[PDB]
Amino acid sequence: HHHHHSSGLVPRGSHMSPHRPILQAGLPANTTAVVGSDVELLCKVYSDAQPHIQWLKHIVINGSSFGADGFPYVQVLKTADINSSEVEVLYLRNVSAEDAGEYTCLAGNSIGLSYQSAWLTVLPE
Amino acid sequence: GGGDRRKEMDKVYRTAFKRITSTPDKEKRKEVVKEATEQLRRIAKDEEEKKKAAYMILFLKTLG
Repeated sequence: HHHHHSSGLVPRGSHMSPHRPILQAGLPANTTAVVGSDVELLCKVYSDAQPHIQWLKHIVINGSSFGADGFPYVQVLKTADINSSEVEVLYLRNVSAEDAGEYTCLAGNSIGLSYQSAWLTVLPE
Repeated sequence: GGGDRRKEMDKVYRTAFKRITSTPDKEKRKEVVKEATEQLRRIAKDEEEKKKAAYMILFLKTLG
């Protein structure tokens, strides 16, 4: 087997190669909200190399989140140059029916780009 | 097929990501994005790679 001092991520500047960012499973999570309330989506990004954060919202046109060609309608909400030592947050204040749909968190470094998604459901009051 | 496609798409990302984060000249960044866009749409065949191509272009386009 393999015996090392740490089973965590490879330290920055080590003989081990760096990897693409790792997004923790379950974040963002599918949340449900009532109109007018505030919603916060999380995204825990692990990375040795510097990653850039990006939040998108999937846009629906004619009942479809994809174009006639097949590329997704997405809207850039937030970007960041470095990941946090805590967590990444997307603040959705005073949510309405139009805020519902698919939200995607993205983190990419010198190696790759990783992305996870979640669905926000908005119910009436 | 699909495996060789995603490997080719990763090479385009790393090559583009290295240039955007290196020079701050917005004109040179737009040229690498344009170049990365043309190669990425040619490799993409199914919906998983098309969404992945769209995601990477916007990631590099909005890179600080």
